[PDB]
Amino acid sequence: GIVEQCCTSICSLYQLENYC
Amino acid sequence: GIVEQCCTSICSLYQLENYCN
Amino acid sequence: IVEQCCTSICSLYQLENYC
Amino acid sequence: GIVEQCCTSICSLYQLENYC
Amino acid sequence: GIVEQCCTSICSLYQLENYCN
Amino acid sequence: GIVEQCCTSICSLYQLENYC
Amino acid sequence: VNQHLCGSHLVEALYLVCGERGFFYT
Amino acid sequence: FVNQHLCGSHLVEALYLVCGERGFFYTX
Amino acid sequence: VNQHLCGSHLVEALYLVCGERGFFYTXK
Amino acid sequence: VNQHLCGSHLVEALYLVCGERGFFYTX
Amino acid sequence: FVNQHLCGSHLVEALYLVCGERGFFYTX
Amino acid sequence: VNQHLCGSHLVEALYLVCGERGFFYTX
Ligand SMILES: [Cl-]
Ligand SMILES: [Cl-]
Ligand SMILES: [Zn+2]
Ligand SMILES: [Zn+2]
Repeated sequence: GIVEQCCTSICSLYQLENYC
Repeated sequence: GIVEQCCTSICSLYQLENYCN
Repeated sequence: IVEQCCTSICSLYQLENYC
Repeated sequence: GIVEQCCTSICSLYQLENYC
Repeated sequence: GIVEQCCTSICSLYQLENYCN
Repeated sequence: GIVEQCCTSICSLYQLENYC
Repeated sequence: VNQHLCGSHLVEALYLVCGERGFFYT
Repeated sequence: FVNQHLCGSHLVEALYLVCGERGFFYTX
Repeated sequence: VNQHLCGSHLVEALYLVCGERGFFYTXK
Repeated sequence: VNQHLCGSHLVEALYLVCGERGFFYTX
Repeated sequence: FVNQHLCGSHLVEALYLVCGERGFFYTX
Repeated sequence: VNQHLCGSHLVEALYLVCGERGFFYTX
């Protein structure tokens, strides 16, 4: 879902941290 | 300097955030 | 390589042609 | 092990495929 | 202005040199 | 060549331009 | 193929942010 | 080592290309 | 966003071109 | 400009895949 | 050092991600 | 392994500098 969430709108550091 | 501190030991994002602005 | 791989995703075998 | 194997000696694409 | 100038059309090395210091 | 020259000492853009 | 390119930047970002925790990509 | 950290960055880029649809896991 | 991606390449480019002079970057 | 960015990734990919054989790149 | 030059390349990418809207300055 | 990493940055640099002329690379 990261591709769906972060390749359509700029994701922040906190948002990206969900995929850690 | 950033090169002196972060190219000798791994700097984190928080450490690096100091060199912003 | 630009024409083939920048319009559609090229595979490893496809890219190897430009080696 | 990937760091130990591929950062001490050059790993190939085939070698790297093992960690997929 | 670099994003506006170089992300809409390809900037050359000389164009990029304007943002050095 | 380029690996010997630019991986042992920092090459400039002009230095690198020779390998084009 | 823009998504494929975006993915490359995504993994680079995850690598920095996640640190010791590591991360997953699929 | 800082060198291990830099290498890891290239490793993850490589895995992204090689693994394709299968995806991958990474932990330092 | 495509602009965020472009910025990443621009900053890499500035780093090489500017050399010893260094450079500044701000996404405005 | 999108082509220019793709080219950057393309050249990186060729570097890994081609290995010892090396590779060529032209626009 | 050549290693310093390579590390710097990763550093500016990291600053680009971390600093976001604030932007940044880099000088070797 | 450091040579392998430098090569990655080298080809990226060549890609930017050489432009339309293109280039050849073989480790
Ligand atoms: Cl991109
Ligand atoms: Cl490196
Ligand atoms: Zn990119
Ligand atoms: Zn590197």
